[PDB]
Amino acid sequence: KIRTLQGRVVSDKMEKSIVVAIERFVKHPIYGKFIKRTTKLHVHDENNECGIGDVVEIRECRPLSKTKSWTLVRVVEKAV
Amino acid sequence: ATVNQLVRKPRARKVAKSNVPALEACPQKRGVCTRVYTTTPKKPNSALRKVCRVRLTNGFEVTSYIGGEGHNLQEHSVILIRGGRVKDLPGVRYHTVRGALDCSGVKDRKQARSKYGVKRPKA
Amino acid sequence: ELQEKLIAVNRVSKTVKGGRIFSFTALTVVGDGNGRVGFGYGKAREVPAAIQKAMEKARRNMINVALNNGTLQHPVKGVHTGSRVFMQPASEGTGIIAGGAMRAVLEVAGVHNVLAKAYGSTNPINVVRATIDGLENMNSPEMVAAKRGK
Amino acid sequence: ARYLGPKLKLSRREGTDLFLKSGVRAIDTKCKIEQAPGQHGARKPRLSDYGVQLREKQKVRRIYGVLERQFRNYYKEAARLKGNTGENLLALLEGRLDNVVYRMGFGATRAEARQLVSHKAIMVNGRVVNIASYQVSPNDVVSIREKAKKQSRVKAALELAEQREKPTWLEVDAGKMEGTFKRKPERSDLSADINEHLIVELYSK
Amino acid sequence: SMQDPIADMLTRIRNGQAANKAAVTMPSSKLKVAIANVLKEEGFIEDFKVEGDTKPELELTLKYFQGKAVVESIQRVSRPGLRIYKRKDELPKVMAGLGIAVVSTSKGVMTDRAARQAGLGGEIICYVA
RNA sequence: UAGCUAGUAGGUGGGGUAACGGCUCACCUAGGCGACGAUCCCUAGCUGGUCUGAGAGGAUGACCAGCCACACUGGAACUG
RNA sequence: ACCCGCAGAAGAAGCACCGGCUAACUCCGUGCCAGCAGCCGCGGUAAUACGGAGGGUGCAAGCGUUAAUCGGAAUUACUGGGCGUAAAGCGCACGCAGGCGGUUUGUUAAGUCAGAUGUGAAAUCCCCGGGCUCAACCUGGGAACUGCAUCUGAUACUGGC
RNA sequence: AGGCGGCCCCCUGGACGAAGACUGACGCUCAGGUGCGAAAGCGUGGGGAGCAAACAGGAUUAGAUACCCUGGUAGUCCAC
RNA sequence: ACUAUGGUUUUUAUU
Repeated sequence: KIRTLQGRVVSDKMEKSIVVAIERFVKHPIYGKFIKRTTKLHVHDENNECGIGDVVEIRECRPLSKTKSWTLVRVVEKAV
Repeated sequence: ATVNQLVRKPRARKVAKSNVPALEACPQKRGVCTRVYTTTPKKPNSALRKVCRVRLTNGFEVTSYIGGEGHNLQEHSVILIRGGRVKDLPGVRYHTVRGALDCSGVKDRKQARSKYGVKRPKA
Repeated sequence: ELQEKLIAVNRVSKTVKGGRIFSFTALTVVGDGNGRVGFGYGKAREVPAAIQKAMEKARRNMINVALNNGTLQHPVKGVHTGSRVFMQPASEGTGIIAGGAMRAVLEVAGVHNVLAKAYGSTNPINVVRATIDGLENMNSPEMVAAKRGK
Repeated sequence: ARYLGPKLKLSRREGTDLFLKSGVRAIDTKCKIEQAPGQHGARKPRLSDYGVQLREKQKVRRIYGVLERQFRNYYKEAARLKGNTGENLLALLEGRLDNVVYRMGFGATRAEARQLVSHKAIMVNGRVVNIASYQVSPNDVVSIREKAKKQSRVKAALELAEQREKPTWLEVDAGKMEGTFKRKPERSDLSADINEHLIVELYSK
Repeated sequence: SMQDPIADMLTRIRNGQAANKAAVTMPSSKLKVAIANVLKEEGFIEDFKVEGDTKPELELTLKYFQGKAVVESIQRVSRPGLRIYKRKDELPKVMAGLGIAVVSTSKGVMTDRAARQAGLGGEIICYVA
């Protein structure tokens, strides 16, 4: 069992890389209402098949590349 | 505030800052003194008042109050200055110390002998 | 037991021909020592006569409060025109606390375990009328055990 | 810290006797009481109503010889016991070593008992104690050192304590110079001049 | 159109008794019906009824007695913007025992009594007195 | 402090490193950042703790149990 | 460190307040002049307010004074302020995104709640066995750390589809 | 919304009802944005009956700087 | 079609 985060693709313009916006819905550090604060992350993808507007699941390693440690483990749903 | 407010702009504190800033958070400092002046009685309060121009150790030049009967203060005396307001004068925030240096004591004093410079100067 | 208190003796300006003339107002609380509260106010040109005209009214009307196990049950609010008073059950003797426009109203009713806040208003003659509202807003459980089903 | 000023003048301000510095020089005859306090202190009252609750508080302090910060400490240390906190304040001031050494008759006055304590003459449970503010419990043994067991001032105070009416919550023997508590002080044998209604609510403005 | 259906339910109940009305009506939901169930089952309302299939609508019959007002304070505490939760050790007291509390738990809408007898905590639905 | 990057942004074969990463060379690519504030720049060590209120919060990180980073002022790393 | 003894009253006190608020007071000087300092306000002849007295009142190897700062301060206010005249409704509009979103089946189980397993050293707040006379302080037993992580369940209400 | 009034002909946004028919959450507020002018003033030309800042002509008054009183430019008006 | 210029300070609160 692995602990994995989900998000939406925001760029795919790289033959081995994507950019993802994580579905991070959290309570504010000093206020009580839950808010969207979606992390924009650089993620490894060696199938190069998913594109902008897709829904994805990610796992953490290991540092993989420059300032990157997360990789694609499931394409959850296609655009639109 | 609503459940959506203060989220983008959190509440930011208003700072008041020092009333006696020329002393730089110290209680008392030396001042050389250059000029002595007198001022007008304030409407119903029938007495004339005395003040001086004093440069401090840190280079600030401020208006110092002179309380008590009698004064020997002049140009380059080198005397001790304190924080002390006078609510009968416009903007008077600084006061003089009698118990130190060139300064003569207050005349006719015999009570409250720890203040007012009642102890004789050295010669 | 039986408490009997003077809350405030105050001056009035009373501007007249020749400038001003001497005049005073007084506020007192008496009730029946337990379970009933009663208050009075009076005005005179001397303090002992203003206190008389307050005390001569302090039994004229009484307000009954329902208690169980010697005191009141829950935190409670009460209001008057231009005044609000809120009360919270706290420590007996060590939780009193509050001035006569609040505490003395409960002392003459047999309550010594409750603290109070006005959150604004301070004029004793208008604050006391908002404390006297909360005693009729507080609900004691014994005589209301048939007001809903089951 | 301490108080060292005159002790009779405290009665002039209270208008009654505090029973400070007891001796036949200040009993039944020539005592005067009040008359003319200070130089102008008897012209016109005034006093107002805060002076009454201050002077009651100061009467407790001056009887037991205790200072403002220690009297604030006894007001914290005292318990309400479903009644009044000031009642247990008077019980802690009865159970402090210099008042206990006074009740047991080793010194004829509360200050004579304090002088014996600070000058290293007094023992608790077989060891020397010089703290007059020490709190005593049931079965704590109060006794005296041999070079003070000889002292005529202590013998005369114990010889006066058998010619005055006795505190019955404690046991003492002058032949050995040793005593203990056997019960707490009982308010149905002990009496006071202090109004308990003005010491119930303190340090709350 | 409707931004808080339960603020309308609570306003329709609280003010309906102050309008001295026999019954009040609204679009029906399995949340409104579960709130009406515990209000009937703890004796604060007299009946609740639903009619319709494609437009289901709720009618609440208000409870009356010899005195004045059967519902005296009906406070939601927890709202869809800012929710308020309670835990087993601290399940709430209402008006020092004059009232009771309602919670959604992990099972359904119930009293703080029925929650503490299963060991459950959760979101506040209402405090009723 | 509204437009800003271009070893900046992602790869391929080697170098270096205890290992990791443009830390780095040669070649391929045209990407990257921004209302959840990129550009740009003044102050400031960090915790266990310490003060304060009943709490939220605000003030304080010197007391000694561990860490930081400096060593005339700057640079290099060597030895281990 | 500490103890056991011994002459000899011997070697050991000042400082601030006392008009009203505020418990401790009115005589002599000054004469709206000079001096004052928490605030209201004091003083032109009888000044309890200035300066001094004699007498009180209060602290005491300390007395009075002071800087920054927490509380009270709901005084940058989720907790917990305010918006017709007080400080403030965007001069008036259309609007996406964001926020909120009628009613229902099925699903995911993040948010929430219930339960395991790990952990927050020592000193210090709290209770307590010891040490020293009180106690600072120093030890020995109890004890607190809502969390985060590896795991287990519930489907009410939202989020997700 | 500051604004819109003697009376025609031709185009036009929005409010409101009676009975029927489709969409099937379509509502509702709006950061930033892009929009709507009353008067005064302006840019570019046209126009000028009455009135009228500025200004001149005479009194009033200590002065007259204003009231009084005749003229009169900017403006009042138009397409923009 | 009417006038510039005469400053400034004050009291009852006790039983």
